[PDB]
Amino acid sequence: AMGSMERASLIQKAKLAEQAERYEDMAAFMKGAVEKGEELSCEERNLLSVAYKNVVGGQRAAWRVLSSIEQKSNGPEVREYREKVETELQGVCDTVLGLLDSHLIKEAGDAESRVFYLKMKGDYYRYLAEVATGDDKKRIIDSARSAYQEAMDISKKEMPPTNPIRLGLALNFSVFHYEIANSPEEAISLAKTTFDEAMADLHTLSEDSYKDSTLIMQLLRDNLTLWT
Amino acid sequence: AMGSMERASLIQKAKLAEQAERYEDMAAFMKGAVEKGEELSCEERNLLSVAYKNVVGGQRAAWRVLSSIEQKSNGPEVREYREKVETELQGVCDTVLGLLDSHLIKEAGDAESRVFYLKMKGDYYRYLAEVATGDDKKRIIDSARSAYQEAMDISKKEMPPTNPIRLGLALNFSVFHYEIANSPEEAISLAKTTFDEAMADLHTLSEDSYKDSTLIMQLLRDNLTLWT
Ligand SMILES: O=C(COc1ccccc1P(=O)(O)O)NC1CCCC1
Ligand SMILES: O=C(COc1ccccc1P(=O)(O)O)NC1CCCC1
Ligand SMILES: [Cl-]
Ligand SMILES: [Cl-]
Ligand SMILES: [Cl-]
Ligand SMILES: [Cl-]
Ligand SMILES: [Mg+2]
Ligand SMILES: [Mg+2]
Ligand SMILES: [Mg+2]
Ligand SMILES: [Mg+2]
Ligand SMILES: [Mg+2]
Ligand SMILES: [Mg+2]
Repeated sequence: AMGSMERASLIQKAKLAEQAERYEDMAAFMKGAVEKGEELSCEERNLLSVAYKNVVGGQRAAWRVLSSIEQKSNGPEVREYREKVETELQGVCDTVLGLLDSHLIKEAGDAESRVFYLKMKGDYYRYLAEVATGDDKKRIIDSARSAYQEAMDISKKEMPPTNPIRLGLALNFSVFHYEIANSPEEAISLAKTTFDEAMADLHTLSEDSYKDSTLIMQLLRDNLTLWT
Repeated sequence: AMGSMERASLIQKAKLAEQAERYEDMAAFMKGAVEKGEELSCEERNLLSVAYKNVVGGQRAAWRVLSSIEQKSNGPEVREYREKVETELQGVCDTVLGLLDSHLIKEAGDAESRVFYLKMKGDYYRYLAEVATGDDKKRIIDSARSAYQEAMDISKKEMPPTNPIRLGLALNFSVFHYEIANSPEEAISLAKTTFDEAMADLHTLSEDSYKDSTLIMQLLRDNLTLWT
């Protein structure tokens, strides 16, 4: 439905939708921009991520409310409406994963783009895993694992320990270990080593870069405090 | 799309969508319930109102952001995206007005239902008026006026001065006068007389009714403080 709109106009409208807190519109404009086929700049990658994290964040918060109500109840209505929300959440994750596979990851050659998109791949498989059951579910968990692992391998080779994309990746992979993979010790180890290696590299930063890095380090510390 | 779902299941799902903060779903379930053709109870009227006030409230807040950006700018993108949001807001107002006209108002014989639906009619024409221009716009303003006036006439004959529906009607009609009809003195007069007549009737109330009435009287007082 965005095929007839100029790429620059889709980007400009995504930014207006962000100001208006219209995140579903923002996601649809950024999906349109990706579908133009050109690589995304740093700023555009951030627009894409913000738009979908807000859309899926609303769906996840709703699904958690409904799942809690369903668990306490255990007619068909609660299950049906939790399934409705679940299906819509899955469809949003599948859309994001399709954009990453067609063809954002394969054209991303710089570390900062490749790590960003592989982190997104891990996050959206993780959202799929939160609602998955059984052993359809093992393969989804392993997909999230695999994407985070490839992102971490590149990040450790190509980026300084304070780079905010590297930090947010390690933060989200630590959440994956703690919440999805039932590996709280791996979560804690990863958040601690990430925090300590970043601390040791802060001295290399400008005031503004120091502010960006320490903000994410505080999120690692907030987790370690919840987890220990 | 809700034609195949039982009325009671639509009501139960509206309440679940409210807990999940899923207001578009809540509105669609309550539209489905109205379209079953049976009158709505007090609780169901409140579900219908909450659902649409939240949906349209999001659209109005967005439209105001975009309109402000558009005014400061004065390419086509800001106008186009403000028009998109405006059209969707109009469609939601038209849907609510259609439910009221087909056939909620005509079957509402008790004062509490009739006043509730005529207040809603005033509110949704008022939302249409906020975005309207010119003299297509005069007839919309007069439609909001007419609906509020009929509701006020019934409320004053049939309900005590502290009834919360009567109070919320007078509150919203005072907002109409101040914001839409360029009649700040009529706004202030109405909010003051409404406040003073309610104060004099508080002594007749239970503790719980007193809490419900004074909450809305505080909204009248907050307006009078903004306006004087
Ligand atoms: O409260 C949180 C905190 O989640 C995170 C904290 C640190 C890194 C990543 C997450 P994510 O699970 O991706 O939102 N997330 C809520 C957002 C919607 C449902 C869960
Ligand atoms: O800030 C308000 C206060 O509005 C009212 C105050 C008292 C009575 C009725 C209203 P309404 O204009 O119906 O939201 N409304 C914002 C909700 C979305 C855009 C405007
Ligand atoms: Cl459902
Ligand atoms: Cl490449
Ligand atoms: Cl548009
Ligand atoms: Cl009647
Ligand atoms: Mg072009
Ligand atoms: Mg399912
Ligand atoms: Mg490339
Ligand atoms: Mg039936
Ligand atoms: Mg228009
Ligand atoms: Mg009747």
